[PDB]
Amino acid sequence: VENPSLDLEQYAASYSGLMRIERLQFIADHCPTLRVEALKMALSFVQRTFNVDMYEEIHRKLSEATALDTAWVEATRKKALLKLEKLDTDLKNYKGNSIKESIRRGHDDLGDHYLDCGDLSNALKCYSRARDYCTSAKHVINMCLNVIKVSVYLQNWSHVLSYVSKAESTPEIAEQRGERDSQTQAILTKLKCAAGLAELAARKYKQAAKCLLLASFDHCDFPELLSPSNVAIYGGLCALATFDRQELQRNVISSSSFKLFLELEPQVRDIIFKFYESKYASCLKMLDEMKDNLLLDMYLAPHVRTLYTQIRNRALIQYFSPYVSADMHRMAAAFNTTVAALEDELTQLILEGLISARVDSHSKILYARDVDQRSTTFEKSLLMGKEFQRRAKAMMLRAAVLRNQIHVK
Amino acid sequence: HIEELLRNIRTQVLIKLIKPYTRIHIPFISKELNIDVADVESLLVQCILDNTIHGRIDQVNQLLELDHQKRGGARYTALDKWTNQLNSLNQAVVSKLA
Amino acid sequence: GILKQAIDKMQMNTNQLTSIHADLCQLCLLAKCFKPALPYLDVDMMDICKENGAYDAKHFLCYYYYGGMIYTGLKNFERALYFYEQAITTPAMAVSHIMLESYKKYILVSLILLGKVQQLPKYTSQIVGRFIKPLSNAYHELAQVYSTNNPSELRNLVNKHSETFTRDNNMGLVKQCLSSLYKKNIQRLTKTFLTLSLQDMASRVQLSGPQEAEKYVLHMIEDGEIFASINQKDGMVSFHDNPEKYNNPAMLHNIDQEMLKCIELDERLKAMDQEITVNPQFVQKS
Repeated sequence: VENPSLDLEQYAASYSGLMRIERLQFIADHCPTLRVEALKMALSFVQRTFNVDMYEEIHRKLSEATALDTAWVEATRKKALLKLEKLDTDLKNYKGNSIKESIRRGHDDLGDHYLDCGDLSNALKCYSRARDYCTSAKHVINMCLNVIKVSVYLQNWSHVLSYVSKAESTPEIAEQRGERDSQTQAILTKLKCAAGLAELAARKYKQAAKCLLLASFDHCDFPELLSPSNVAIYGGLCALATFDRQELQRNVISSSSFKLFLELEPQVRDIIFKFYESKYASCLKMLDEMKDNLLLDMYLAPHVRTLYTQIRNRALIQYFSPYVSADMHRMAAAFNTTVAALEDELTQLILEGLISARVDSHSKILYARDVDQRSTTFEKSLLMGKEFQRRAKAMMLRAAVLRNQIHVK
Repeated sequence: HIEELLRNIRTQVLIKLIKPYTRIHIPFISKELNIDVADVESLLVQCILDNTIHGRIDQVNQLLELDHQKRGGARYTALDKWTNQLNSLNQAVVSKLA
Repeated sequence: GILKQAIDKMQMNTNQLTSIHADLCQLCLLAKCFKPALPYLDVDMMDICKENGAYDAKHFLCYYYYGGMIYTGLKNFERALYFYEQAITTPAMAVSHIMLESYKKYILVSLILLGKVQQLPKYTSQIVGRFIKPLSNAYHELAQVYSTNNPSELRNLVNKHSETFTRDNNMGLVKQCLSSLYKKNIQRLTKTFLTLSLQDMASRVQLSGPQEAEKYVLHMIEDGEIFASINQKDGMVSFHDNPEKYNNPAMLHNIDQEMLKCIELDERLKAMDQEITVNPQFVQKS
């Protein structure tokens, strides 16, 4: 497994915060023989943002790969302790002052500082206790996006979904007017992206794609939850796997607001367009080429295989939909697969009832068989009648035996 | 926009010509449509997938079987509905006790 | 014969179960002459004689179990399964001896005829769900392995657990389970392949040889479970899925025959309800 087309500089530039550190750790853990440059970048740039435990982790990783920096460790520790003491004294003073706005700002600041330190649970409980001092809906939305960020760091997606829904219901349902023909400060796009990401993480592809589809490019320039490139990749792949032809025509290829996302990544546009216009060889070839780079993403890593399997099954179903009797040599050639593996795939799919077809494996012809309504209805009616008669025969005997009150002794 | 054009006209011609027939040869369509057989198959598969032509394509003999079929068998499905109820009904009747 | 002369001289009606039926079935099973007991078993038995409080459960559970014995030896698996199921669902706040054997033979026969374990009816005593189920583990393991449609691990499993099966003296109904996989995999392949070469299907079902595949297909078509044709000019098994059109007078006659049984059942239920609506114990509870 080797891939030199990967660009770590773009990954570092696109994302920010703890997300870049987590992605670097993921790519180091999953991509061998490319660790030197990624860990060099991590050492060079992640030296900031109060690296304490992850610093030791990456030091151990470098030691395994192969002067000791220890004084800076206690220097940063004592600096963090004195900053914590200043924050504690400040928040006691503001609590004594009893000012809602100042207390809320101090709570947000200390939560951000604890997030920088690495105290995820402490920041979560700080925001939980700061929730009680909410005045306006905009502050609610801001602390809501902050809590969504910390929760997707914590990986509790059900809470994320409930929190997104309650955020949607907070400002009297989108201010009841649309915020004067859509909002310039469109946090709605960010919360919809968060909901789609959470649904994707919860193995709910249809809802995730539906929610992430409704995004606007000009309000997607806030790279603190997702980046436009991976948003486009997720949306395109999920829509390709899940939606049928009608939705693949009305939602993904004809939506003007989403052509920009397609233009961001031309490869996804080529994949979708070639899949739509009955062109499967190139589509599967490009998908197989993409898979290597796709597997390096940190969210979509545990979902690539099922996604690809669903795409392939849908492709087979769509290819056989308009045919009554197909020569499977051309079917195998167009799918970049030999005859034996195609036969195995067809015999596996037929047993599940997705494809109503039979295989004639002498001239290698895939025939389509239509069910006769009369014979099926007659057979099932007779079978049901026989079962009902047997059930009556049993239960009337049971009634007799209950009448005579027979039991073991 | 001449590629979007030159395409609706041929689809309209195909729809108009396909109405009376029920099974034809692909080369016969190729002759009047003035395009190769592969493009004829591409147009036919696109039209079928778009639910504009009610038919199926035969590739081993390059035929186009229409749908001059499906007599009034709705009765049958409704009959099946009885089964899907009545079975369950007796399942509730026997499950009362004895 | 003596017993078959007593049955008609004590029961009020031919459809009237009595304790002497159990003795007749026991003697028939132990005499290895199954045919003479068929007329007294095919007919259904409604109402059971109390015979002055001497008809305990030991004369009702035994009869429906020896009926399963006598039918499972004549390859009439449907009625044997029905009798075993009826024997299972007796109301009993304890564990009996013949109940375990009836459950084991039920779990064997259900695998024999269907491809899965038929779910027991809900009107069953809770004793079977707590005591008898964990006691018979080998048969449940047989069912679990059979559910995978793998004819290789089943041989090892039946070889390993041979001691308990031989102790239960039900040998013969488990080798039938082993042979049932080769009869069910072909039927499963029927739903997918219109025609096959003997080599490919022989490798798929794993009987180790194309020659024996022809023998199995011939046996299947002879016994009528499948509609197949052997074409030896090119090594072919063709699957003709056109059994019936449902338009001949024979189907009408079958429908009429089913109607004349449903009508009799309805008449019997109506008569029983009319009899119930006259009891002096009733009329006062409402």
